[PDB]
Amino acid sequence: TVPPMVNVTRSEASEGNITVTCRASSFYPRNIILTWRQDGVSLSHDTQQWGDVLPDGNGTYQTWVATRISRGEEQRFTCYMEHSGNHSTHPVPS
Amino acid sequence: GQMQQSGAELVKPGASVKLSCKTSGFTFSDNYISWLKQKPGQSLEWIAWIYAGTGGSSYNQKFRDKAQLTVDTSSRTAYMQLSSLTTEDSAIYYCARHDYYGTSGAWFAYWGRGTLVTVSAASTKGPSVFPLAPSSKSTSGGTAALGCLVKDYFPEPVTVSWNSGALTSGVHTFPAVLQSSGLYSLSSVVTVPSSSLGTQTYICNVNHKPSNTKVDKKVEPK
Amino acid sequence: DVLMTQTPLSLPVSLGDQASISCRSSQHIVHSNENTYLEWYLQKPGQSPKLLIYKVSNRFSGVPDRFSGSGSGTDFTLKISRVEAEDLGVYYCFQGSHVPWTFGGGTKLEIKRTVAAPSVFIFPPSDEQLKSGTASVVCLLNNFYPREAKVQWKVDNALQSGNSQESVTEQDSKDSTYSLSSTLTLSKADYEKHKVYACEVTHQGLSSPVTKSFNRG
Repeated sequence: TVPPMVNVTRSEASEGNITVTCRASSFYPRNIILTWRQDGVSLSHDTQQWGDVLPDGNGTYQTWVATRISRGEEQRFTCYMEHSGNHSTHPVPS
Repeated sequence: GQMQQSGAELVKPGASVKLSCKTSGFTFSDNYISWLKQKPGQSLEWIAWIYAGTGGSSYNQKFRDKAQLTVDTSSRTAYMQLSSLTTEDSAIYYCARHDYYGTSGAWFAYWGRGTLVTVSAASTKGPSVFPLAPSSKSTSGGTAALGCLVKDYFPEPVTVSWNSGALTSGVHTFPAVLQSSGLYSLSSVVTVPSSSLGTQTYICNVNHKPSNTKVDKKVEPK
Repeated sequence: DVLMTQTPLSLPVSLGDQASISCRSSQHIVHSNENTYLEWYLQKPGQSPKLLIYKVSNRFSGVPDRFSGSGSGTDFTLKISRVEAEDLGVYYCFQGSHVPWTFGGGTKLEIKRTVAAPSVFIFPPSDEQLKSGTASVVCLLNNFYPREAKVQWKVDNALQSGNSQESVTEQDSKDSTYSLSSTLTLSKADYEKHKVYACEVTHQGLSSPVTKSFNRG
C-alpha cells in the first residue's frame, strides 16, 4: 500500500475566477475518493470535472478533480482525499 | 500544440534506429506519449506508452524486445528506439499524446505526421524526373493535362510540388509503385487551361530527403 | 487478446445520408476502473488518424455533432447523421481497456456520387528518358466515379500484357472522384520498332470505350 501525493494547482485565471485542480498521484491500490468541498460539503458531480484513475507506469496510479471558484473564496474550498482507510483534506493555495 | 516527427529512415537489417517526436505548445509532462505502427494499406497496432511526468511505461508484449521508449523532459521530446530490425518492421510509426488533463481518457488525441521506416539492405537512390508534356493528345475540351514522371528512387517517400507550391489546384500525385527492379516510380499531374500553355511556365519540384536530392523539371508542350 | 471486428469494410454512402459503422469485440472491454475505453478514429487520405469519439460516446473537441458513438458489452456503433464530402477516409475503432490494446481492421468510407466519365490523356516518353535506353508511355484517367475502370494498352492494334503498372489515388473530397495512371514501360529498341501507341479506357460513364493514341514522331 502506497499513499498518494496530493497537490492543488491554480489555472485559467480570468474575470476574478480561477480553476483549481486537485491532483492525486503515486498511489496504490487503485481505489480512491477525491472531491472538492465547499464548507466541508461535497460539490455536485455537474460542477466538477474528473481525471480517470489510470496507471503511472511505475505500478502506482493517479487521478484528479477540478472546479471553478472566485478569487476571495479560496479558504471556503477544500479537496477531500480518501484512500485505503486513511483520509485527508487539502487547502487551496492563494 | 505541435508534434514534429523526424524524416523517413532507411536502415539495414539487424541494425537499430532511434525515432524522435519533438513537441511544443503544451505541458509535456502531463501527457502519455504512445507509439503506434502502421504498415501502408493496413490497420494500426499499439506498441507502448510512456507517461512523460514519471518516465513510467506500458509495453505491448509483442514489442517487448523490439521497442524501447524514453523521454527527455528538457527538450520536450519523446524517443522510440527500435532494434534488431527485419523487413517486417518496415512501417509508418506515429507518436500520439493523451492529454490527461485536457481530455482525460482519450489516448491518441493529437498525433505526429509519422516517420516511414524502410528496413532494407539496398542503397539510397535519388529519382530521375522526366516531363509528361502537354499536347493535342493530352487535351480534353478547353483543359490540358501535364506532369512529371518521378522514376527509379529508393526508399519512399518523395514529395512533389508545382511552381514552388504556388500551383496546387488541379494536382494529383499518385501512389508510388514498386517496380520489379526494386526501385519506386510515380507520376504527378495537373490539369490547366489549354490557353495557359503559351505563357504560363509549369515546373514540378521533386524532393527526396533520403538521398538529399532536389530536382526541378520545367514541363513544356511537345 | 481482444479481437476487434468492424462492419462493413467498405461503406458507400450518398452525400447527406446516414452512415453507421459497427465494431464488435471478442470479449468485454470495461477497464477495471469501470470506464470503457472504446475510441473511434478517422484517417483521411494522406494524413494521420484523427480522434472523433472517446470512452464510447464522448465527442472530442472540434468534432461535429453529426458524429455520434454508442453501444455496450461487445457491440459498439459510430453513426454519421449527414455525411459531408470531408468525412471520407478510413474509420478505426480502438480499445484501450485491456492490454495489449488493439485496433479494428478499418472501415473505408466512400462518397457515392453520380457517375463521372474520366477525361483520358496519353503522354509519349520524353527525349531525356529515351537517351538512357528506356521508354515509359503514360496514360491518365482523371476525375471519374465509380472507382472501377479498365485500361488496355495497344501497340499497332496488338493488346499488351505484363509490361504496365497502375496507380489509383484515394477519393478526392473536393469532388468525390478518383484518378488513375497507367505506365507502359518498354526498352528504347522496342519503342522505336512500332508506330501507333494507344490507351483504351472502359468505364460506366462512357457509352463505348475511349481510345487516346499517337504516332511516334
